[PDB]
Amino acid sequence: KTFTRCSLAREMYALGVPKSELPQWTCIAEHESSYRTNVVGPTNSNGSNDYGIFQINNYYWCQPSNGRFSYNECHLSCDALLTDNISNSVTCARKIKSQQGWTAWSTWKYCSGSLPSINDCF
Repeated sequence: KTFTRCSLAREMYALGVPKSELPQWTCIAEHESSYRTNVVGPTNSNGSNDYGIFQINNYYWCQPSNGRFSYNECHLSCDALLTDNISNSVTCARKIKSQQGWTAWSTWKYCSGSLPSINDCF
C-alpha cells in the first residue's frame, strides 16, 4: 500500500541499502510516489509511464506488458515494480542509481541537500 519514511527506510535497509543513502531514497520516494507502491505515473511527454514507489520508467528500465519496446535494463515487467513487496523496485532503483546516479530522478533536485537523519527510523 503506502509506506512511511521509516517503514520504507527499514525495509530498504533490510534489503541491503546502506543507511547513508536512505534519507535520499525516502526523499525521492516521497516526491515520486508519496511512498505508494502500486502507482503508475501520468503519461510522460514521450508517451512513457513510470512505475511504482520510485516511478521507474518503462522506456529504459522495465518491460511494458504490452510489448512496446523498452531497454528493460532492470530486466523485469513494469508490473513487477507495482508489487507490495518493494524488493524488485529497490533492486531496480539501485541499478538506476549505479548507472545514472541520483540525477536519474527528476525529484533528486529536492533531495540533494540537507535531509533529516534516518537514525530515528532505526
